[PDB]
Amino acid sequence: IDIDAATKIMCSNAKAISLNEVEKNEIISKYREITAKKSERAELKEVEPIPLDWPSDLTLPPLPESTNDYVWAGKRKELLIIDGLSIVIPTYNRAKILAITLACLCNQKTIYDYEVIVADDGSKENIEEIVREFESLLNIKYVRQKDYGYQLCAVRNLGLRAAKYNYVAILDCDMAPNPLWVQSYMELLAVDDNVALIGPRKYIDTSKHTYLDFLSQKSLINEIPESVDWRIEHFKNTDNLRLCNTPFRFFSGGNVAFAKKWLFRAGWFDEEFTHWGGEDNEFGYRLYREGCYFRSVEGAMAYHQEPPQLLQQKVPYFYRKKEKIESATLKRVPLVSIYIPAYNCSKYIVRCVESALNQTITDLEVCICDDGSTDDTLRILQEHYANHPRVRFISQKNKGIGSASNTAVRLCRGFYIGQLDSDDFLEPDAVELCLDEFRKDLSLACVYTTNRNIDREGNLISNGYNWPIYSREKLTSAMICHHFRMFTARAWNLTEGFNESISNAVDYDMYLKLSEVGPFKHINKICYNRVLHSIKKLDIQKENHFKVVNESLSRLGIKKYKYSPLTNLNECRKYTWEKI
Amino acid sequence: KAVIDIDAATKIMCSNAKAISLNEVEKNEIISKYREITAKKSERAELKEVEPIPLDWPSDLTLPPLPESTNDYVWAGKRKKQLIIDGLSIVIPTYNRAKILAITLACLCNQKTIYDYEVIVADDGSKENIEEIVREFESLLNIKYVRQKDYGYQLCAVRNLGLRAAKYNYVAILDCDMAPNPLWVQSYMELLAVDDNVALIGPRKYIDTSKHTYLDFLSQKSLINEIPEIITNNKSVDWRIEHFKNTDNLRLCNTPFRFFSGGNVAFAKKWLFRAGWFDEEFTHWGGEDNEFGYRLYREGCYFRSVEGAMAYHQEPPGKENENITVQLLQQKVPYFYRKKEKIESATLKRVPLVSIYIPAYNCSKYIVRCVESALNQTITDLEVCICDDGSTDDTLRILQEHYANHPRVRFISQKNKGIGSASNTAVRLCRGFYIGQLDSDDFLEPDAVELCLDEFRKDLSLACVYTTNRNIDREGNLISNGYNWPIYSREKLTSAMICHHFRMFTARAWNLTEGFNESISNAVDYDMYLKLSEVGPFKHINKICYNRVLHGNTSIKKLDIQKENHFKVVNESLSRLGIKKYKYSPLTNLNECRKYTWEKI
Ligand SMILES: O=C(O)[C@H]1O[C@H](OP(=O)(O)OP(=O)(O)OC[C@H]2O[C@@H](n3ccc(=O)[nH]c3=O)[C@H](O)[C@@H]2O)[C@H](O)[C@@H](O)[C@@H]1O
Ligand SMILES: O=C(O)[C@H]1O[C@H](OP(=O)(O)OP(=O)(O)OC[C@H]2O[C@@H](n3ccc(=O)[nH]c3=O)[C@H](O)[C@@H]2O)[C@H](O)[C@@H](O)[C@@H]1O
Ligand SMILES: O=C(O)[C@H]1O[C@H](OP(=O)(O)OP(=O)(O)OC[C@H]2O[C@@H](n3ccc(=O)[nH]c3=O)[C@H](O)[C@@H]2O)[C@H](O)[C@@H](O)[C@@H]1O
Ligand SMILES: O=c1ccn([C@@H]2O[C@H](COP(=O)(O)OP(=O)(O)O)[C@@H](O)[C@H]2O)c(=O)[nH]1
Ligand SMILES: [Mn+2]
Ligand SMILES: [Mn+2]
Ligand SMILES: [Mn+2]
Ligand SMILES: [Mn+2]
Repeated sequence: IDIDAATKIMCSNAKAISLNEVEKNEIISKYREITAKKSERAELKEVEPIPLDWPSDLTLPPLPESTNDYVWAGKRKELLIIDGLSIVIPTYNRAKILAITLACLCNQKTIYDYEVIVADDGSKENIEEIVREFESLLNIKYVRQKDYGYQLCAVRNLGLRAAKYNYVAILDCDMAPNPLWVQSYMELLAVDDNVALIGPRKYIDTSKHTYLDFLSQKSLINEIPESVDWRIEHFKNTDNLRLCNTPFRFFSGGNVAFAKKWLFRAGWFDEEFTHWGGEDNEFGYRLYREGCYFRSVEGAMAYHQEPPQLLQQKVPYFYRKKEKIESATLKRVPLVSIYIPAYNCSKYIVRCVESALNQTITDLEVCICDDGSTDDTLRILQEHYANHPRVRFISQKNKGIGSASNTAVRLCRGFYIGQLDSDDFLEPDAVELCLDEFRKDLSLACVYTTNRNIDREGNLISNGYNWPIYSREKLTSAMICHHFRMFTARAWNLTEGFNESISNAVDYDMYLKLSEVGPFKHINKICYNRVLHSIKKLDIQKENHFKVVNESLSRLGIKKYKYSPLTNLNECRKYTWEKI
Repeated sequence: KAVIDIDAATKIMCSNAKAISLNEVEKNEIISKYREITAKKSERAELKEVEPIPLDWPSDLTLPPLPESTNDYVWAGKRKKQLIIDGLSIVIPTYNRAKILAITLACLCNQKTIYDYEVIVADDGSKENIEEIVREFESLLNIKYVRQKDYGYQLCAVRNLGLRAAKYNYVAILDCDMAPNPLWVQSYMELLAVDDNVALIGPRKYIDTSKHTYLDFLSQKSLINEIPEIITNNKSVDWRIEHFKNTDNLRLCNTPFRFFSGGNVAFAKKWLFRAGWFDEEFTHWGGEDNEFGYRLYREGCYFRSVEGAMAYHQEPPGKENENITVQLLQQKVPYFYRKKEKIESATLKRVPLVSIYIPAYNCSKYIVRCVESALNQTITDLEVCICDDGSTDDTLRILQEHYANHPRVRFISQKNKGIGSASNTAVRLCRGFYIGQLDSDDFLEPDAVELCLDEFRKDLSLACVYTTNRNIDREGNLISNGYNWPIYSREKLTSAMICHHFRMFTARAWNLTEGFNESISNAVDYDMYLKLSEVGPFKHINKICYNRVLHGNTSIKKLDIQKENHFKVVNESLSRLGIKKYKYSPLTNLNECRKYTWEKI
């Protein structure tokens, strides 16, 4: 009835359960032996990357240049009103300076409408006063909340709630915008509301200028001298973030614009960031994982007028550095999330879930979906993991494997997701191995190992099928994405999730949808154990789905070819490309 | 030398509107045309053995009772998902009443409730220093201040502003002169926590706080319930209170939005996404209240007056400046206020009274006839919304060459997704209240709509009215007088598809249902009307007002199997009514057979 060694240690470290130095390390010792076995390497062979009979004129649409290739995103297609831009200006009483920015906003040269919401975070100076001073020159609104500390996040969310248009832009009160600021944003958002926009900043002393100066001389901003925005170099070197895999690191909250639909898809600014900051990188980290893009805007230049690291807990993707077990403590947002789709898995679920909790990597969680199990899977799940801090389940009506998967994956909170079916089990270092490949090529959408075939009793049946080198062309020919697969949250959110209509091939289908968004990496080691177990019509629909899935992949705009069967023999998966 | 026209009625309304001009000759031509084109009358079918309820109908079987009203929030409550009761965002529209606003805020300081609430003061460009008031209360209330420039009477705009800024899932609206009693917040949230599909209306009292200040109120939080009532512009009273008790707090009221006073209400914020926001077109004349309430109504929301959410209307400054609502709502609230008019006077309305929906798929040679039959109705206050299920023929082009600019016809084309899908899409397109069905290959009689309408008026509780029809060849050839079941009964319908064409229903009743079934290749109509039969009372009209075209001769065996399948399914699905002690099975398993038998479980 006990819980895994790791989770127990982590709780103790965080001092939430008492454990004397003798038990603490008797449990640590136990955790070490249980995760000591390493993975056995599978066997390789002289394989050729691209299949031999791969159509000589057929060309798979190129992948993106990086996880953040908005250009690549642009040329992607399939299957809408630009009313204006809502400009939220978080302000903590820097009156005269605010007026200056406001002034610079009156001189905007754009074709789009734009309102201005001054977000006063309980200023002591009378800010309302200077806003009225502009009521005629601007479609300006005024918003204020009481003073209860450094509530930068709270105010940004108030102003954002107040915003009336489908597009918003955040701009600190000290950030004077150039004359083509508004225009440079709307110009881009209009083309793709799927990419967040970042504006560079410069530095200037506005001390020798009142707001009156900027109003009559609508260009004085592009003149005053000046310290360089550390990001600017990083910008041109990565073709305006187009080649960045960590774009949220450059998402400064003083000047950015994006489609308001992202607030609801990814959430708002974390109001917990009171004594910290990095809420930008955290907010943008969430946009990132939810499929949002980032592009740095040249014309979005603004001037920062001079004034008169627990991301560790919320951003696993790039910041969080691995910690030792004796130091390890649970994280608010875990790094790894193993999703499990369970149905009638009474006798195997525990071994399954435990094989996951007992991993080299303890910074993870397990999310399960009870797909209307008929046996007492749910009861086992309840008396074993109900009050467990690293395991979460949710029940529903049996809607099939695809549906169970989606529910399973939307439940995940981590960045790296792993698939573990309720009847199979992992090796104590599978997550770690895949993690290593991910940390090595931050462009990767998926990394998969191989496996071995197991008996429903445990007995060894045989080593699993193993195709040594991955290639998009080999996957589009045969399911070579052996199990255990571990795919990035972001990549998944760039696809249509799992197919809830097919009765099988649900996996071949997913990794097919994922093989379009990014580069996969294969590891030739056995880190998974898959169990194997009276129809001839059910096998009919089985070879149907295998084929259906491969051509649904046509969602790559390919019509000149059809991945057709070489025979109508159930068990056979031989193919042939027929022209049209 | 040929040409193409647009129906007479529509040509005539645009003329009577001075939006278009016709010479007397041409106009008289079109009027008399309309006069004859709509002179016919539906022929009444003949009744048969009046057998109310099926004898084979179980003796231990009772269907859950229908609501005692379109607004029976009690009936709504009992029915077959946890929400997050976070807080209550009170939006207070304000304009130059600093001292009066102060008292309001003070009373909001005296709230005895177990729920978290925020106060958003929405200032409609007041000159008085409203901000100073807010700041003077930040250490007592979780208050926010939202302000917009002065550009005339912008009540609706300032309400919306505050609402967009509201952080909770629940919102309230209290005019700055409405000093709430101490139980105000609690009396609302208590109810909102139980059912968020019902808006709440609070009563008001008239008193003068003239010789008082906000501190007098923070000092003794009962003073508000002690200030004597006064006579406003024996004292004045909320004209709605004798109505709240006469209809079990609106529970028995059929036109509940008439009491939705924007000065003291509360409701889930989700409704703003469903019914919309406050129409910023309204003026200092008023009306926005009811019209918003009216939309809330057509989308499914229920109304309930709350005795515990009473507020006190503080007499205005005094330095302050010193009839019929039908006129104001007329154009935008068709439901109750709208009344018919004759052709030579009739004019187009902002929100049509009737919306005829059409699910069209490869109906190239019938579509125009179809649409024109709806446009040539005795009832001219009507519109047609068509959804083309991505047809293969030239349907879309016809729609375009014929109605792309029609003021009373609207359409949208998607990719084929079945009849069920197109029905939803077409209904979602409708903007009227009373909506009728018209399949693209059929067509109506010139008095169909009206007849149905006359029944709706007579009984505002009805969810649907339907007539009987006749069968047509693929060219207008009379085949036979379609099936007709004399009297309606929920029991009979659950036993047999007795809801024949033409069917009309309330946009609301439809919104109280779950829409059309998009996973069944057929039996869609049975399903839908079955979904409505559980929501309200039907009324059958024994007259042939619809012409049904029989084309299926081509019925590829298996397709006839599923058509049998789904038929059973629909009735089964009607299980969502709680009924578990029974089943509705196919007596014989002969394809075209429809006989049944109830089996126990
Ligand atoms: O380069 C960065 O990493 C940071 O630059 C800016 O911030 P910064 O110029 O460093 O700080 P301030 O200008 O002093 O404050 C930022 C904003 O917080 C607001 N603020 C400050 C204090 C307060 O109590 N409430 C409040 O809303 C100010 O109005 C201002 O708009 C951005 O606001 C940060 O989000 C960003 O992370
Ligand atoms: O073609 C597919 O969809 C599947 O092919 C193989 O899976 P396989 O072992 O053949 O099939 P199962 O083990 O029965 O199904 C995979 C998972 O779905 C769950 N499942 C299955 C059936 C069901 O109705 N509901 C449900 O949740 C199972 O418990 C299991 O965890 C792959 O290993 C799966 O990951 C992939 O989803
Ligand atoms: O069981 C049903 O759901 C239908 O049965 C009969 O309809 P029927 O004449 O048999 O079928 P159709 O005439 O082929 O289709 C009904 C309407 O849906 C449209 N439709 C049909 C097929 C489709 O894929 N999409 C689509 O929009 C058609 O144009 C037509 O107006 C009834 O007369 C219909 O009122 C009812 O909707
Ligand atoms: O230009 C205006 C005038 C009034 N109001 C608000 O509209 C509501 C109704 O005003 P009033 O009390 O005069 O309405 P009555 O009591 O006459 O119905 C109050 O919340 C006012 O603060 C407003 O927002 N803008
Ligand atoms: Mn700054
Ligand atoms: Mn399995
Ligand atoms: Mn008033
Ligand atoms: Mn038909």
